[PDB]
Amino acid sequence: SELSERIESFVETLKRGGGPRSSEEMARETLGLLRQIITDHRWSNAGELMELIRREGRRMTAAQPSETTVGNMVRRVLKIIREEYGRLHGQESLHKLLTSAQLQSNIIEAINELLVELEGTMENIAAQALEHIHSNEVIMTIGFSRTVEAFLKEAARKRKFHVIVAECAPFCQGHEMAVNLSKAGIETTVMTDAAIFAVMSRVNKVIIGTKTILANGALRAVTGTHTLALAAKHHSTPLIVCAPMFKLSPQFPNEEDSFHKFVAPEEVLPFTEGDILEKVSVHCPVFDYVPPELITLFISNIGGNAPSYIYRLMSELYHPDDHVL
Amino acid sequence: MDDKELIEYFKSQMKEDPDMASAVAAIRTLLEFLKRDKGETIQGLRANLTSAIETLCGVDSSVAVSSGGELFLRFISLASLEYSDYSKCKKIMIERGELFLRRISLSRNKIADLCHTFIKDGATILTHAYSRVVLRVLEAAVAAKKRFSVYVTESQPDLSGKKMAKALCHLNVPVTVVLDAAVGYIMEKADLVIVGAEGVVENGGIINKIGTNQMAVCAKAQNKPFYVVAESFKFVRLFPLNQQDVPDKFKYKAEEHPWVDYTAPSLITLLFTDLGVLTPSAVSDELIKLYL
Amino acid sequence: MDDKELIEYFKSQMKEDPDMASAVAAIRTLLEFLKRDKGETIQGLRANLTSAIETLCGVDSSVAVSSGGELFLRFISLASLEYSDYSKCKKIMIERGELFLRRISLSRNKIADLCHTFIKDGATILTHAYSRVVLRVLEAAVAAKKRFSVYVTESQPDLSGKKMAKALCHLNVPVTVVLDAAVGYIMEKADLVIVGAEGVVENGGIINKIGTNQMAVCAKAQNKPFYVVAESFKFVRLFPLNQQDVPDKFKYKAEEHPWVDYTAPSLITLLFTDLGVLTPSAVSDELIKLYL
Repeated sequence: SELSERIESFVETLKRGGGPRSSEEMARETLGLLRQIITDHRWSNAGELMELIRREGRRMTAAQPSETTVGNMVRRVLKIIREEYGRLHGQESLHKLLTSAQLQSNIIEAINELLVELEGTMENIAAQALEHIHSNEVIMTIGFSRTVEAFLKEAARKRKFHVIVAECAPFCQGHEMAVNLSKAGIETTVMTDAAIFAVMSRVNKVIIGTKTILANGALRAVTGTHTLALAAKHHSTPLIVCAPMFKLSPQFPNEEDSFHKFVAPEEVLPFTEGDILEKVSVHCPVFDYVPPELITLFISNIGGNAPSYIYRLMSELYHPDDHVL
Repeated sequence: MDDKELIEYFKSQMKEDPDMASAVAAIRTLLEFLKRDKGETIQGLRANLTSAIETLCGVDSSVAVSSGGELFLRFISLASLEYSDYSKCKKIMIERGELFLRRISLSRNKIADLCHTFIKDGATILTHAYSRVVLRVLEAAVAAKKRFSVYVTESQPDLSGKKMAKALCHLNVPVTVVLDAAVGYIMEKADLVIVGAEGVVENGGIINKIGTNQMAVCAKAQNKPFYVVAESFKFVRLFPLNQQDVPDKFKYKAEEHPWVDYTAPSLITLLFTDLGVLTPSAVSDELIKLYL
Repeated sequence: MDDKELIEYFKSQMKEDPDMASAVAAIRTLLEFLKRDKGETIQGLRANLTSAIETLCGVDSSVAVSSGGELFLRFISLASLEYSDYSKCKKIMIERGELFLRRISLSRNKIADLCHTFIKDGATILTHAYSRVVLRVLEAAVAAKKRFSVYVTESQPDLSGKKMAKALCHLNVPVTVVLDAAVGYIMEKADLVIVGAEGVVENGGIINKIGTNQMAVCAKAQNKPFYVVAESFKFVRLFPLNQQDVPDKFKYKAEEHPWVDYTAPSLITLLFTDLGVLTPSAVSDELIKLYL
């Protein structure tokens, strides 16, 4: 009842406009909502609970497939029920092929500790940040993302370096990073996207955030990230991606081409142009697809990793059956 | 049985169902030999099995047979560790082998279901030679009501590309046969490349027909994706360093006519196996986990 | 003089000397037709000459014929540039045509006496198809008492590779025939890949036999040197952007089996023409200088 109306409000907020802007807020709200779902709805066996979770997660994902934090948090919860059921009652590999009613409290405590560990991902990333920045380095970022801004603005407490931020047109939110970071004395620079390659030779390394990392190591980021990665590969400069663990989602690029997110073309082309708006077709995607071959490293709350290892993290977070959801 | 029912039985299994791969037939023949072992010793059992390995490898020396034999050897060792008495462990070997055959008989369907999503409408696929996995994947894609074109090379040493082109045009798919030398000419039209594999090496590279490497190299020049479809049992702990490092017992005998070459994992985009969709680096992990 | 007589003249000139290049025979046919025309106006010469050019291009769809015709017509314009009178023009036409024919006759030996210095003793030679120029330079290298290994592809459409293998065994040279799909497998054992050119595009890329492009790409992948030999008259004012952009009048008539591929200048190390050893930019320089 009350939980149902809260779920409906959450779905409507996702459909219209994200209230809690930070992805961490999305993860915390999704986990809390799943907590009241588990506590309130009645179930005898784990199967009906799993299918109810499948239905609710399907509804929430269908509300807005552009962002996948809700989806992979739901998948993590489903794996939590699977693990708890296997523990209280009793991974695909060649070894497997050759060889061969009180869990509610355990589920609740698992979700609680998941929230506790999710709280400190930013702090862990900041703690390990200092080992990848040396004095008088040149760093370039794209758009706005709180992870990398915390990264740099804490790693500059003991080091001095230069930072270049390219505005992510049309949503010129790189200016926000520039202002916030220059309010910490970092000697930053504000730049357009069209100049990326023009300056890319004189950059030591490039650190970027992301919105979602796929299974193959390819990621979905803000528009223009693919061009930056291509320039990096051309100049062979290392590329660092700062992404917490919950931004890892088990889908794959070729899925119905509902991958990008197209917004109103008002930002790209103002409505004041007039007559020419009929014969002209305008596209304003907000996300770009970066292949895994252009990525050098992954920094998460657990440490450093290579893209070629990303698949393993998939097996430790999501059961293969719950990919389709 | 002793050295005569082996080869005849293997060929009978291959011929009665010609749409079934050599490795599966070899594994089934090894299981049949295990059934009619009439000997009571685990060490002698494994000695007879490893002798059967190369008496089967004498014919159809493709890498898949060796990979299946190594998998069978590892399976029988694993089982022995689990238990203790040959007497009791014999029936469990038999049942585990039956379940293994049942699981591997669905590899084609699982791979097709997993991989049919990767074909776009209006796409242009490129194929080297005949491979039943590719045919099954394209059948699944057709069953999804998709529209695309298929270019296939002719595989000059034995014209099996024409055979697969016939089998595919039987399914009402627009296909085009091209010379083995025309690959560089053709792929600019191709949207992506899908190939089979006769064996997967430690790092992630493949061991396939003679032309495959060329395509892969040209693919890397054209920045086009390169997908390989292969079952789980096509894994082997071989690591060639270059083209001449793969054992010569696989190159020749089906003025210098090899038959099989090696493709480095760096040119491979994704591996489509019954274990799922893997990066090239994943395979080693799995193959490491088998021996730890 | 009629078109038919021109056709039998061209065919007889081809048949009498199998060693003669196609463009040389075409230029000789054009010169003979100019010798017996009885025209009076230079424009009348130009119309008849170009019409015979398309006639011969229909007879033989090779790029060399069209390049020779374009060079011939530019020679006509150059001769008529500074001769207002027509009789003096015609006599200069005849004498300069004799000089041009003798020079292009000596061009092959001129290329041979320069190209053989790059053949390191004990190295490995890789060649695509039956090209007379590479055979001549190999003869020159052998004359200098050098030892080298040679691999030749089979050129699947018409097995000219076996004919070149026979012609090389006639000279007592270690040669090996390899499949067109094994080039990559052979690319590791090669030291430098010399190949003839059917024609040369503006920037230095080469119009050649269909299998050339993949071999060039594979050689560039292994960072092995890649040398192309061609004569001056094979230059042309064409410029494809990719394999598709090649005119269809050269691809076919010489499912789908094009006889021609284009290789970009970025994959070519050096060119060996009678003018000397040239970078790919030198071809564009020569074409620019020729046309004012």
